[PDB]
Amino acid sequence: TVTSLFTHHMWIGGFLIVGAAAHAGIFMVRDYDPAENVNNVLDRVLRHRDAIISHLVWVCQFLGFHSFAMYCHNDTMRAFGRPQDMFSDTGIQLQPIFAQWVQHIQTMAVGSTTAPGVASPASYAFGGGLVAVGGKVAMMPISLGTADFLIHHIHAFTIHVTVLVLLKGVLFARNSRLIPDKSELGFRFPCDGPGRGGTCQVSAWDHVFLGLFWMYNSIAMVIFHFFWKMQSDVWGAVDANGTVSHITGGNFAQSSITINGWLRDFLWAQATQVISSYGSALSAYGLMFLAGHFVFAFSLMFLFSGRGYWQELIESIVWAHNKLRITTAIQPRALSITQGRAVGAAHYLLGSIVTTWAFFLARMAAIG
Amino acid sequence: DATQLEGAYAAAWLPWIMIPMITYILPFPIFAIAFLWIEREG
Amino acid sequence: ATKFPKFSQELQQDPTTRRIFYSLATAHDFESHDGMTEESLYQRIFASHFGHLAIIFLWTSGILFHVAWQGNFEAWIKDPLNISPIAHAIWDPQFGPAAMDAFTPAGAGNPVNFCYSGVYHWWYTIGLRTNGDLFAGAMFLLLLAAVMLYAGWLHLQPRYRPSLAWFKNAESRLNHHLAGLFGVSSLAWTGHLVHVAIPESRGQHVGWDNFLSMPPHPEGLKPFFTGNWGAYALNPDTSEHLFNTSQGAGTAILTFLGGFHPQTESLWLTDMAHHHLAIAVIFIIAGHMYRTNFGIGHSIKEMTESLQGPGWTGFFIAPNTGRGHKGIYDAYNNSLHFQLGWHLACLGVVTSLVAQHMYAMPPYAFIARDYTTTAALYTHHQYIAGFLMLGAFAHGGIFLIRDYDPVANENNVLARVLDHKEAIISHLSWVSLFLGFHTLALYVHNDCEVAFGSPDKQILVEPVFAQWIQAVHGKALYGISSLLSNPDSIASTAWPNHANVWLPGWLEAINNGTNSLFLAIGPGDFLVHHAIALGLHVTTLILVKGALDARGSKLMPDKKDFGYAFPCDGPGRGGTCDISAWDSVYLATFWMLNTLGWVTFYWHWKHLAIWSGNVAQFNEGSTYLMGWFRDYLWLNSAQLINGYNPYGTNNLAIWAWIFLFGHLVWAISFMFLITWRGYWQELIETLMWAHENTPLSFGYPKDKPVALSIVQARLVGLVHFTVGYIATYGAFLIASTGSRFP
Amino acid sequence: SHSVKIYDTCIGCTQCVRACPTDVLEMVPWDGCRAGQIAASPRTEDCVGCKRCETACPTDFLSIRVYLGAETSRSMGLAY
Amino acid sequence: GMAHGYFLVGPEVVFGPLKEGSHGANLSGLITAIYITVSACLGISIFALATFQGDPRGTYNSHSRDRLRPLRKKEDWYQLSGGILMGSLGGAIFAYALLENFELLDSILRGAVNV
Amino acid sequence: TYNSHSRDRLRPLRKKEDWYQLSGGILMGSLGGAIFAYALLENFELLDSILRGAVNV
Ligand code: F6C
Ligand code: CLA
Ligand code: CLA
Ligand code: CLA
Ligand code: CLA
Ligand code: CLA
Ligand SMILES: CC1=C(/C=C/C(C)=C/C=C/C(C)=C/C=C/C=C(C)/C=C/C=C(C)/C=C/C2=C(C)CCCC2(C)C)C(C)(C)CCC1
Ligand SMILES: CC1=C(/C=C/C(C)=C/C=C/C(C)=C/C=C/C=C(C)/C=C/C=C(C)/C=C/C2=C(C)CCCC2(C)C)C(C)(C)CCC1
Ligand SMILES: CC1=C(C/C=C(\C)CCC[C@H](C)CCC[C@H](C)CCCC(C)C)C(=O)c2ccccc2C1=O
Ligand SMILES: [Ca+2]
Ligand SMILES: [Cl-]
Repeated sequence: TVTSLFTHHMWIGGFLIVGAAAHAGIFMVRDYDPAENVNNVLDRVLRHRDAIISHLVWVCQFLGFHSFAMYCHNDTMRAFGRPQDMFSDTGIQLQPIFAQWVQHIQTMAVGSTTAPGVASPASYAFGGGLVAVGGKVAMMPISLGTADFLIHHIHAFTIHVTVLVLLKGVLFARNSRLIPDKSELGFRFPCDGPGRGGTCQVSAWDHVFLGLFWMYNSIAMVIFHFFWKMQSDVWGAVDANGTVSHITGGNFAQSSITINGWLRDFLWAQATQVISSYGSALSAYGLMFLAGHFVFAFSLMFLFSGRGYWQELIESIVWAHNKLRITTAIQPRALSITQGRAVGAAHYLLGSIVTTWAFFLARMAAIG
Repeated sequence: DATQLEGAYAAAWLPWIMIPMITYILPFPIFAIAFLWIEREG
Repeated sequence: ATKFPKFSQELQQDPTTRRIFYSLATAHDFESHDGMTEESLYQRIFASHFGHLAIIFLWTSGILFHVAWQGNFEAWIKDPLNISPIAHAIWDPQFGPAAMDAFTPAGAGNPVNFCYSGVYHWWYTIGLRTNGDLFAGAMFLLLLAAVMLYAGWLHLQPRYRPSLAWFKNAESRLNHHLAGLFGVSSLAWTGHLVHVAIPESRGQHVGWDNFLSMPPHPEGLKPFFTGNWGAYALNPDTSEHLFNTSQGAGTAILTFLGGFHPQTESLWLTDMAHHHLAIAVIFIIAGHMYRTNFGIGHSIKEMTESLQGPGWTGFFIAPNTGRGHKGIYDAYNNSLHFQLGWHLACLGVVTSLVAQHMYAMPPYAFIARDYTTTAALYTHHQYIAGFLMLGAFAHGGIFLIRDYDPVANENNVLARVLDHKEAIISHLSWVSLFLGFHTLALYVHNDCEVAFGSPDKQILVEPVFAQWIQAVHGKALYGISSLLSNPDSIASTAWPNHANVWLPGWLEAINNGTNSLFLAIGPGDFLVHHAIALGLHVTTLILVKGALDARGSKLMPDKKDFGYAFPCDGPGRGGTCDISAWDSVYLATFWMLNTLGWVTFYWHWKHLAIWSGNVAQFNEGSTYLMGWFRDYLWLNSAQLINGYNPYGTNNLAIWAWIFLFGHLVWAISFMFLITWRGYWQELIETLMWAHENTPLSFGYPKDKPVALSIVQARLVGLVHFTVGYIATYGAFLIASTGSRFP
Repeated sequence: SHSVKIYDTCIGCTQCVRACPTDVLEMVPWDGCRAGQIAASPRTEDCVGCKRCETACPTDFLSIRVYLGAETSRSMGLAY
Repeated sequence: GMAHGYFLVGPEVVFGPLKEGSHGANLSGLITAIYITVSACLGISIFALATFQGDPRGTYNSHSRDRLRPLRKKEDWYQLSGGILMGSLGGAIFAYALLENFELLDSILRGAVNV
Repeated sequence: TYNSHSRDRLRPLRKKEDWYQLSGGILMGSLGGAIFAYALLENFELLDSILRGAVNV
């Protein structure tokens, strides 16, 4: 239930935030009036948007090197056999001293201080003690080490590239240096031809399309961070004495700092319960795991291919139909360019989220 | 046992100098030569 | 205007970064080059071929040099079952000592790579016994590459450039290639097999110091000249013959035993020498069919132009084909794209044959027991073959764009298939749809039955036709007493002749249930064969559709005026994305990769279950898709992804790293494949704003930064998808096999 | 520069000229159709290649074709 | 160059593969600064070689109004390349010499040399 | 060859300012390259352990 609630509300929040940018772009093409708002904050943002977007491009690059390429550094150092050179808690330490200090301020505040009224800490996640109910851990301090620094910078990076993709379409929904009359073309149009090099996906709608993928990639890593960190450093089974045996055994601090440990100790290891579920009561989760893989892969047919191939293949199919005199009045046409994009995006999101749903729920319904 | 790179083969000093030359000494001269070749004007 | 590229004035005027990228991917398209005549085109292609052969010889020379200098060839011939062959040495200065130790075997003093190309087995089966032999071969190939380089430089000289009529000579070339590239070369290989390979297989050393001394047979060229040729097939190697030693040896040099050497589990060298001799004689004969300048012989053109009409002097097995094959000779001979797309189809069928034959009839000593080598070689050649078959249809489309003449090919077979192309495309579509619906629905029914706790309710259809073809070759695995399974049948006995002297040796091998020659097949094989059928049919659909609609369709009637590769025709008429013929080879590369994935997944899991002894894993686990997901991908990943863990590194660390590297490249592909050009052009415009307005940033782009073009990014994303797809599976197949079976 | 070709199936509807964002096209007298006009493309050095003129053409097949050619700084639509 | 070669020594001294030992760490930082300097100055030289061909394109064209790029001649760029190389190699070895003698510079700045 | 009427293509430093700038540059570069070779030869034990990966223990 804790996993499902956190994951569900993160997905709802991400989708809602993408729709916010969608409608900020619909306001621009349709409801924005230059004569109404002259030299105000809205006009002045549109009047320096190259600075906004270029600085967002640079910060996304800085965050992408200093989060993910550090993971690649760690992979290379662990494969070389030199873990003293890694960005681990035993190698080059990257302690999040500011969040650790906030955690310490939160556990000092609640003393018998700066919040004398409260007895306990506002959450035990900051510090304080351990609440265990029915043997299992309800809540305990979430220690923040080098792996937490690295994954929070992954989160910052992915949120920033989502903001880049969405804000770029909002700010250049009216016009750009490429197409000076983009508001005349609409909010949802495929392109403006193969000229100027090829203006594919210049609309604001296509930026909502490309930001849906980036919101997926951002929220998936948030829910993965939550699942692994809570499963290795909070959740467990308290014994009579008080010793806590965590579910995966505190392996987030040393395996979640490489990409290989994320693929082996999280994806390969914790998908034991969803693929070994056939014949059990969790077999529907294994079926939906495979179904999500199908729908993800089927999306790539719409995402990688283009419209003219399918319209030219429908020509041969229409010929074969005309020969049998099974011609229909409604003339069969391929899906339009933006509709093929919408279908591919919907299928990718649906399959890729159904997969994670089945993986989370089969795992948590088998090992508690 | 293996504290460093070794060669149990003939002229085992040749990797020691060949890997720097092929991989991080001669490549940036080659990149500069190719860049000057593709950017030269008529 | 830059001076680069010198082959295109229009790309020199290009002020952007597009000309660097378009000069790299249009460099070998000599036809569309500035001031290119047909003669100059053929001559340039000739010299390029010579430089290519030089690269091939330099590559083989380097393989030989690194096995002779850094491998363990002499140490491996002593025990080719318990010693891992070494490719070359590692000199990565970035290794920790834990990786230096992991990549160092027991018998080595440095980090090395284990060879999985099978060249040790091949060189051991053809006579090579020492590092000096390998070094001599490497130095010969170095000098032969120099000879090919000098030949290529020489035929660019004005007194030495061949004329166009020389290049158009399709009768002299076929005679000299059939008899002299396939015949004399195979005759020379039979000569090596009886002078070096079979003697060294028996223990005698033959080199370029005593081969004129040592006769290949006790009666040296006495049985051949006298006519008693059956003496060469007398006293073969006995069953208890130990390779490279004289215990159990024979004296025969050309015998036809059939089956396998029971100790190396490979084809007999006397059989292979006899094979290459019977191939050399037939090919030397076949290279005498066409007339060059001696009066006798055929003319190919007169043979093709004679298949016009009806009657027994005409094309009688299809009399309603109009002008028949008139203009087909000129379509072949004048168009270099027709030839290239034809020869690529021939080579892609031969490469699949190579892959399908060298695992079932292993030709090299102890290569059936090198499991990772066998798997890597099959997967290597099947992927090469899929790419060659993809390029066959690519150049079939490029021929129809560039070289097809509708009036020279008026109402012949080629123009007759271009006429009814909608029937071909719709029937490929029907076969594809039928196969896909039925195979996917059978797999999904089996999934839902096994998941709901009923493995007995699966639909398990036996491949009774292929089980029967297994029986007509002499497989007693099933209850089918068919042709060669029936011991006193017309086919088994050869009633008037009784000369099938291959039958007992071949039935000793097919009934031997431990080799790969005609593996046992069951219900899980039928489904995956139908999946392979679906894959080949959809790849053929995409490629045939794009080749036949290359010259124009109803959505773009004048598509031949726009070229082979062009982005689109704009968003008019509903939108015309991926409308070019190049985009069909683009879209079918994904389907080729998927089909070869299915093929190699099937082969690998079938063989992993056989090699482990637990064949019931593939048998009652490949009929539903979670068995493929869980018992193949998940299960044989545990050793690969533990190549480096938080506790240490074994020698699978590079395969884990390359597995992740391929995942990364494959994911990067989706960036070029899903996101398209205008997004990046607007992003690059903001970057150009940022650079011109930053202090201290004194550089400035000489050529204007632009986003990658539409076709360019399609190619870039496809190259990424391919490279990551090959890297991921190559890392998984080498590590899932080399760990279970070291 | 791109090549914009106008064919004799033109009917002089002017819609290609009105749709051109870069003013490549104009109307010239023809007496080859009953409108008396046909499109022309003199300023084809300005052509970006958007093919709005082809989208605006009502004849089947199009009386105006754009063939994307050598890219210049004008046909790439570069303000930098 | 002096300012640049000076600070470029430090990242490999603290974070490099040789960081477990002082002498090797300072040497790895010195040669990293040397390599980055020689690569950057080779880039400056080939930028000047490729850009200044006839009338250049972009900001180094004669009609350009860029106030932020004032080295308009190729002679300026070659003099800059030579100066950045000289200054950066010298600043790198000055930082290296201060880090090698850190034991002496430390005893000096603590007055331990006045015994 | 350094007369104003000279046609020597192989001697292009026609001014004395070119020759003094050349002398200063050759001096600076040569003294620096000499001490760079000296520093690589003095630390040959370290450069050797680096290029053998002996520093990754
Ligand atoms: C030289 C020339 C030049 C200059 C000067 O001079 C420059 C500068 C800038 C500034 C201003 C800025 C900031 C900086 C930073 O932080 O970041 C870094 C980066 C880098 C890259 C860095 C750079 C540096 C340099 C390169 C140095 C050099 C080195 C050496 C020389 C090499 C060697 C050579 C040999 C021969 C090889 C930038 C940037 C950007 N870029 Mg940019 N650059 C350039 C180049 C280039 C190219 C080629 C490309 C393609 C790849 C690009 C790209 C880009 C992008 C995407 C972006 C972004 O994001 C950013 C921005 O916008 O913000 C906002 N870009 N930039
Ligand atoms: C997955 C399919 C597959 C497999 C199993 C192999 C297997 C092999 N290839 Mg390869 N190859 C393939 C596809 C494949 N190939 C394709 C599609 C191409 C066309 C580009 C090539 C072109 C090629 C060349 C030029 C050579 C080989 C060679 C080899 C042999 C030695 C390498 C090794 O031991 O294992 C490792 C196999 C891997 C796939 C490791 C991943 C490395 C990634 C893929 C690098 C990306 C480069 C590119 C995509 C393909 C490179 C393949 C090759 C260099 C390994 C081995 C039997 C070598 C050989 O012939 O030995 C004498 C050799 O020189 N192949
Ligand atoms: C794993 C696959 C992958 C990778 C590596 C990237 C990488 C990137 N994306 Mg992308 N994307 C992807 C998948 C991927 N994407 C997919 C699947 C989609 C489908 C919708 C998208 C859609 C997308 C959009 C819409 C955008 C991006 C953007 C970016 C850039 C972000 C800036 C940054 O991180 O700087 C750092 C660079 C990296 C993290 C790349 C890897 C660098 C490695 C780790 C270091 C290499 C070391 C060294 C340099 C190698 C040199 C060796 C030499 C021989 C060459 C970046 C290059 C955004 C952008 O442009 O930001 C400014 C942008 O708006 N992506
Ligand atoms: C194409 C075949 C080939 C390949 C793939 C390799 C690969 C390798 N060699 Mg080797 N080499 C080769 C041929 C080859 N060699 C031949 C024929 C000789 C005899 C002269 C050598 C002599 C040699 C030495 C002395 C060393 C290597 C070493 C190496 C390794 C590191 C790279 C290096 O230093 O290059 C060095 C290369 C040379 C000194 C000469 C190379 C000459 C070949 C023929 C060039 C081939 C060019 C190719 C055909 C053009 C392709 C075009 C392009 C599209 C790629 C690497 C595994 C090093 C090693 O052992 O690592 C531990 C080592 O120091 N090689
Ligand atoms: C006997 C005389 C002779 C011979 C030996 C050749 C040989 C060749 N010619 Mg030539 N030619 C000739 C006469 C001859 N020609 C004449 C008279 C003309 C005038 C009409 C021409 C006009 C001509 C042209 C225009 C061209 C050639 C080309 C070629 C080369 C192409 C084949 C190849 O690359 O190698 C390899 C092929 C084989 C070794 C045989 C292939 C058989 C199958 C596919 C493989 C063998 C199967 C077997 C299982 C292999 C296992 C081995 C494995 C275990 C290692 C080849 C070396 C091409 C070239 O220029 O190259 C430089 C080319 O463009 N020729
Ligand atoms: C005998 C084999 C053969 C030959 C001689 C050709 C020759 C030709 N082909 Mg081709 N083709 C082939 C097989 C062949 N093909 C196969 C097997 C395929 C299917 C994959 C194709 C599909 C194909 C298409 C779709 C097209 C051609 C085209 C061409 C022409 C120009 C090629 C070019 O632009 O230059 C040079 C191009 C390059 C140098 C690009 C290299 C990059 C490649 C794609 C990938 C490189 C691998 C990568 C770097 C590995 C790195 C991995 C690792 C380092 C991480 C040329 C006449 C073009 C044409 O005719 O225009 C009308 C064309 O559009 N071919
Ligand atoms: C922006 C700013 C800032 C920053 C700054 C910085 C960034 C810094 C720095 C710095 C640096 C970075 C410095 C440096 C330096 C240097 C030096 C001081 C040098 C040197 C040198 C030398 C002296 C050399 C010598 C030599 C030679 C040349 C030759 C031979 C050898 C020798 C060694 C002798 C702040 C915020 C703070 C504030 C203010 C403003
Ligand atoms: C003809 C030819 C040849 C030869 C070549 C040669 C002769 C070589 C060489 C070489 C050489 C002979 C090289 C060199 C070099 C160098 C360098 C690389 C340098 C450096 C440096 C530095 C870096 C310095 C620095 C510094 C300074 C300046 C200041 C202070 C101090 C210091 C140290 C920091 C051959 C046949 C082979 C082939 C090709 C052509
Ligand atoms: C497959 C594919 C198509 C073809 C897809 C089509 C034509 C839509 C498929 C929906 C089918 C045709 C359902 C319609 C059938 C009728 C509604 C009848 C259904 C029967 C029920 C009433 C029972 C595109 O048009 C396309 C366009 C742009 C990018 C990618 C693609 C793409 O990948
Ligand atoms: Ca170290
Ligand atoms: Cl790991």
